[PDB]
This record gives sequence, structure tokens and C-alpha cells, in this order.
Amino acid sequence: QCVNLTTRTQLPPAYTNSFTRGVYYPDKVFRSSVLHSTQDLFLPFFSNVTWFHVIKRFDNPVLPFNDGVYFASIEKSNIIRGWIFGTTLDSKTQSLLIVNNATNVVIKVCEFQFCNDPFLDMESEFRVYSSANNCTFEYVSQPFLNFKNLREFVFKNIDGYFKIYSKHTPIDLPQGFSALEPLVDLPIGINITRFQTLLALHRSGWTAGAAAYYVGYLQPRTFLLKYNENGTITDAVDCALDPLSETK
Amino acid sequence: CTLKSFTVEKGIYQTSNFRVQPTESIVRFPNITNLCPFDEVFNATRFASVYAWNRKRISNCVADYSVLYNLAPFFTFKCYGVSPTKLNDLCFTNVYADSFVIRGDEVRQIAPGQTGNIADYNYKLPDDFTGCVIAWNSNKLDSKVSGNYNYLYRLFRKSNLKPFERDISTEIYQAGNKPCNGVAGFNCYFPLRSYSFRPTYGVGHQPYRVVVLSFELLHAPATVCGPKKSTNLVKNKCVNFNFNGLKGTGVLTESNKKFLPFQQFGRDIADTTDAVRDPQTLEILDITPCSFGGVSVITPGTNTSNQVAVLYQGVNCTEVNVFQTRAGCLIGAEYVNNSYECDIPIGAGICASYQSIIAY
Amino acid sequence: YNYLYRLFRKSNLKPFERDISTEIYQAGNKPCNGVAGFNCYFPLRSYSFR
Ligand SMILES: *[C@@H]1O[C@H](CO)[C@@H](O[C@@H]2O[C@H](CO)[C@@H](O)[C@H](O)[C@H]2NC(C)=O)[C@H](O)[C@H]1NC(C)=O
Ligand SMILES: *[C@@H]1O[C@H](CO)[C@@H](O)[C@H](O)[C@H]1NC(C)=O
Ligand SMILES: *[C@@H]1O[C@H](CO)[C@@H](O)[C@H](O)[C@H]1NC(C)=O
Ligand SMILES: *[C@@H]1O[C@H](CO)[C@@H](O)[C@H](O)[C@H]1NC(C)=O
Ligand SMILES: *[C@@H]1O[C@H](CO)[C@@H](O)[C@H](O)[C@H]1NC(C)=O
Ligand SMILES: *[C@@H]1O[C@H](CO)[C@@H](O)[C@H](O)[C@H]1NC(C)=O
Ligand SMILES: *[C@@H]1O[C@H](CO)[C@@H](O)[C@H](O)[C@H]1NC(C)=O
Ligand SMILES: *[C@@H]1O[C@H](CO)[C@@H](O)[C@H](O)[C@H]1NC(C)=O
Repeated sequence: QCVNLTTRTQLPPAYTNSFTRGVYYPDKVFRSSVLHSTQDLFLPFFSNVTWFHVIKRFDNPVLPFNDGVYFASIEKSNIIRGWIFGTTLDSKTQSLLIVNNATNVVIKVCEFQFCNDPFLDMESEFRVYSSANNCTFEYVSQPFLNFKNLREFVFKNIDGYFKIYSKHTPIDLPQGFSALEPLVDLPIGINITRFQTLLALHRSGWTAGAAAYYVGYLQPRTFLLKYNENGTITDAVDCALDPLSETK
Repeated sequence: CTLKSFTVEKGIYQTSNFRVQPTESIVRFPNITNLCPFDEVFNATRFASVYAWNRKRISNCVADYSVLYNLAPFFTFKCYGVSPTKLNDLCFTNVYADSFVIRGDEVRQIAPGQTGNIADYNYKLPDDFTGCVIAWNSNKLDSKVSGNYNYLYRLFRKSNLKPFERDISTEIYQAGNKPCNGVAGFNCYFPLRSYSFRPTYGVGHQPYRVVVLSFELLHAPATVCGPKKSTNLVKNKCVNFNFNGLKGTGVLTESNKKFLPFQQFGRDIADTTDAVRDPQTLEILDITPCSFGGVSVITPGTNTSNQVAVLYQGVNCTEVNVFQTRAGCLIGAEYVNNSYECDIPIGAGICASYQSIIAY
Repeated sequence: YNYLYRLFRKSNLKPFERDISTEIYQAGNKPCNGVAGFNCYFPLRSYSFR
């Protein structure tokens, strides 16, 4: 089942500064009191990150995945529930679905016939896809989840492995440092080139709760990571940002 | 041996390296969990007929086959193209479980290159089939005194079956030239015939339940990989460790390092693996390298004497005429509280001389 | 069927080592005691050359 939403208000998407966000742990190796240089897919410091709002604003475009995605969510009341990944987003190819409904976190890899406007709607109405024919992988996991919450996620698709890095912070984007812990290592082995986030409506037509999300893209670069005595990343240097950091 | 000479001049020579030699091998892998649903395949109450043979795909789990061997009723375990012993070692991308019921003398037909009713009309294996076939008697589950008429097979078909093909069609087999038009009779036969199982039959006609495990490898990462051998963990001794493929030699001691829950291995300043997390037990263990030291030999000339003293550099004397120096432990020389000129330099103000070998 | 190969052995051979011992192999936890049965197979099986 699909429902067209015809009550949107036209507005261009915004842009803002990434500051020092988007950092994640490059590997599963503990390090204590050392500085380590890594050449990985990272988000540049002070980069131009796309800003979308949910307020009558209902921002659900479909964005190119590129080599990696940093997703930031300034969220309260848990409107944002999941993501959709794939190449063509239809039954022709195979797509990955990440959802967190009211009870449990579900990860599916199926050939979904996705709606043009997929969304969630007590919550008892689910209109995301019309069909799922060939399902090759299922994974059920723990619950991942004034504006009060900052949810940071990093998605990578390297060697057919889809890495989800996550961080939760009690809170435009705040200025500070927060390393993203690796959350899910997913063995999918499929091509991903385009993604779309899933929102939840509130029904009383419909009303959109106050939320904001940010989309940034990862590029291959070197970071100098600082590890404390407890193995927690506290600071990083982008070697290609400015000559001072290059010297560092 | 180190100096490549039979005469050694007076002095101190770094000759060898004290090492605690490895005694045992400790190899560990993660706990065998997320068990593949073989209980739903083998211990199901009700299988399917051989014409509509039931296929279940098996992926993203750990498959153990020692479950099957511990039940004495599973009489036939014949396997082609892979070792039955290496079933827990060699591992595959997908496992297809095909379940059906036949009679006793047709279990032979479940093989590559065989002919019969079941092979050509009901269930065909390819000539390059890599997998196992398992069969067992099921009189107590599939035979009825009035007769079990819920098990069917295909006796008539226009052409032979391709490998791993099914045919659930009930179209009337036309054996002649007159059109059947859906009505049976002469030269017009219903293709599905009943396996009327009864408990008083002979052994070649008693019902046998068959599960065919077919293993395939694709370009996908092979996510069906069975149990990996794990031995007990021994601590505080220099053993050969191997965790998740990562091998080495070291002393595994308790660690005060608080790992974050996502971290497995640990590195120091010099980028050497010095901390690890055991796969079976979520405890943190330090891998202290085996107690290496430089063995230096303090000797006078061989013309004078053959007595030697051994200096273990940077090794405490309790971990190896025993004297403790800041350079290390000196064994074979007796400390004298008198002070003389330096003859053989030891280090940290300590010198050795021959008068026995004395250190001062 | 005159050509036979050793399908089963406890350990790998050494270089230039020949094994002609026609002893039974224990493929499971249960000992075989020199008698064929479940997971007790003759080690030497013949090729079906056609
Ligand atoms: C919601 O709107 C979209 C876009 O207008 C609809 O998608 C199109 O539906 C027509 C129906 O005939 C198809 O011919 C087009 O090919 C569709 N476009 C795409 C890009 O797929 C969608 O069907 C609408 N939802 C419902 C329930 O009608
Ligand atoms: C971000 O991009 C938009 C258009 O893509 C541009 O107008 C804007 O100036 C950019 N901002 C920065 C800080 O580069
Ligand atoms: C992935 O898909 C894109 C288009 O959707 C295509 O251009 C690209 O070649 C694909 N990559 C692989 C490895 O299949
Ligand atoms: C959430 O999704 C799972 C998977 O589809 C489903 O089993 C569960 O019932 C859903 N929860 C609710 C409240 O609908
Ligand atoms: C995918 O689905 C279609 C229709 O549901 C089916 O015909 C096709 O065989 C499926 N592909 C595989 C590999 O099973
Ligand atoms: C490291 O951990 C200890 C004990 O858990 C704590 O006292 C200390 O403050 C931590 N260091 C930092 C920088 O948070
Ligand atoms: C079937 O039941 C037996 C009964 O003891 C049990 O031991 C076995 O593990 C079960 N599963 C399989 C796959 O045989
Ligand atoms: C793993 O095996 C050990 C061995 O006793 C057991 O104590 C432990 O509960 C198991 N599970 C985990 C998650 O460590």
C-alpha cells in the first residue's frame, strides 16, 4: 500500500558546517595513550553538510550514497525510524531495509517494491513497500535509539560489508567531539548507490513532529586520531584541511 | 659458536637470547551458537511427497553435523564430493536441504548417474553433485495399518527431469494417440501414484525418510561455517595462541585494561599486539611476550680458564653465585664488597674480573 | 577398479612417505575396533574409471 502526500511546502534544502563531527573508530583495535594515523573514508572537518528539516515541511528526498554516508539527527520523540539502501529501489534489483518500529529493530535484504513516498504512521500503520519477493537475509537486533538527542550514524559499503557506526549524545549542529562506536557489521554483498530515510507521521490530516537531519558524504583521507588512557578517541586532526593541521 | 672461534679472548660477549620456550598450543574460536535449523528439517513431524519434495534454504548460521551421527536410527549417511569428516571444516555459501519420503529399495536411486522412477521422474541429482544424502527408516512415523495414502510419487512423465527440478503438475499422462481430455482410462493415466505404506511390509518397501544436503559456493562471502576447534585456556605460561586467525606466542595474563565492548585486539605505543579478548570468554587478557633477555657471557681467556658467568639483561633474578644488577641478573660471579679497577665491564658501575670470577 | 586411493587417514603424510596399512579409520567419537559400521569406512576406495 502506498499513499501520495500532496501537502508539502516547496523549499530548497539547506546547508551548514560539519564542524568536527563524523569521526568513527577505524578498526576494532584497542590503543592506549597514542596518536594513530589512518587513511580511511572520513568526513572532512568544517565541510558543507546538507540540512533537512521536519516541521508544513516533510523532507524525504532520495540521495546518492557515494562512497559513504554520515547521517546526523537532531531528534526528539524518535520521529526518524530507519533507512532504505539500494540501486534502483524496485523489484528489479535487491534492496536493504533498516527499520526500528515500536517493538524491535529489523534489518532485511529483499527485492522490495518501494513506494514513491514511504513512511510510518499509537503506531499501527506501515506504508513502506508494496511487495517483497526474494528475501536473502534477515537480522533482528537490539533497539538502537527543546531538542534533546543527537544521533550520529556512519554507513559504509566496503567489500560487500555494510558497516554501521553509531553514537548517541544528550543535547544547528553542536560544536564538539564525539567518536562513533562501531555498531553493526553486516554481510550483504550487494551494490548500494542510493539511499532514502524513513520518517513517522503523527495522525490526529497529519502533523510532522519537530526534527532535523543532516547528510554528509565521506571521502578518502588521513586523520590523526588521539587515543586516551581508556582507549576512547577524544581528538582528531584532518591532515588535508589547513597547513597547521598538515604540520600536526 | 657465536664468535665462530675456538678461542675466546677475555671480555663480555653478547652471545645468545634467553627465551621461555613455548610449551602448549592454545587455539580458541567463538562459542558455537545460532545453530542452523536442522531440527526443523530432520525432526519434522510431516515431510512431503517425493514429487513435491520440500526444499529449505540454509544461510547465515553455524551448521553442526555431530547431531546427526549421535542418533542411531539415521542408517544411511552417504556423501559425494566432500569429506564427511571435513564437513565442519570446509564451509560454503548456501546449504539446500531437500526432504522427501521414498521406499527402501529406491534409496540407491538418490545418487548421481542413477536411473529409476525417483531419479528420472521425481528427484534428480547432477553428475557433479557436492553434498550428502541421509536416509533412515520411518515405520513408526509413516506407516499405517489401514494404509498411508498421503505419500505420492510420479511414475509417468514425457521427458526426464533436469537436476534439482520439481514437477507438481497433475496433468493426465497421454501414453497413446487419443487425447485424454482430463479423463483417465485406457492409454490415459494419472501421473501420481500413492506410496501405500503399511507397517508389515518388507524392508525394501518400508518407508525411508531422506534429507539431501546440497552445498554451494558463490561469489558471496561463505556465511555457513560450522564449529571450529577450541581447547581449554591456559594462563600465566608461554603458549602458542591463535584467536580468530591471529597467531603468535605469548604469556596470557589477567589484564587491568578496560576495553570498550567493540574492541578485540590491543596495541601499545610500538604497534605490537599486547592485549586481546578471548572469543569464548569476554575477559581481557594481556599478551606479555615470552621473557626475552640478552644472554651475555663474561669470561677470561680460554688460555687462562674455562669458567664463565652469564648476564641476563633486563631480567630479574627470580624470573630465570646469583647477583642482581641494574643491567640484569648475573649468575656465576660472586659479589665482593672490595673495589678494584675495571677488567671486564658489566654496566651500572659493575665490573667483573678473574682471580673464580668476581663482580664488584 | 584396480586403482585405489586412501580417502581417510588420521594425519597428513610426510614427503616421500608411502602408507599401505589396511587399517580401519575412526571418523567419529565412537571407536571402530577394526570392524566397519557407522563412520567406520575402509580407507582405500577405488576409482570408477570409464
Ligand atoms: C504516488 O506518486 C507517484 C509519482 O507520481 C506514483 O508513481 C507513478 O505511478 C504511475 C501509476 O500509473 C506509474 O505509471 C509511474 O511509473 C509511477 N512513477 C514512478 C517513478 O514509479 C505512485 O503510483 C503514487 N502512488 C499511488 C498509490 O498511486
Ligand atoms: C554549500 O553548498 C551550497 C550549494 O551547494 C553553497 O551555496 C554554499 O555556499 C555552500 N556552503 C559552504 C560553507 O561552502
Ligand atoms: C553499482 O550500480 C551502479 C548504478 O546503480 C553501477 O554504475 C555500478 O557499476 C555498480 N557497481 C557494481 C560493482 O556492480
Ligand atoms: C515490528 O516489525 C516486526 C517485523 O515485521 C514485527 O514482527 C512486529 O510485530 C512489528 N511491531 C509492531 C508494533 O507492529
Ligand atoms: C526473484 O523473484 C522472481 C519473482 O518473484 C522470481 O521469478 C525469480 O526466480 C526470483 N529470483 C531468484 C534468484 O529466486
Ligand atoms: C579513564 O577511566 C578511569 C576509570 O574508569 C576514569 O577515572 C578516568 O577519568 C578516565 N579518563 C578519562 C579521560 O575520562
Ligand atoms: C531430534 O531428536 C533427537 C532425540 O533425542 C535429538 O537427540 C536430536 O538432536 C534432534 N535433532 C536432530 C537434528 O536430529
Ligand atoms: C560462551 O561460553 C562460555 C563458556 O563457559 C560461557 O560461560 C558463556 O556464557 C558463553 N557465552 C558468552 C556470550 O560468553
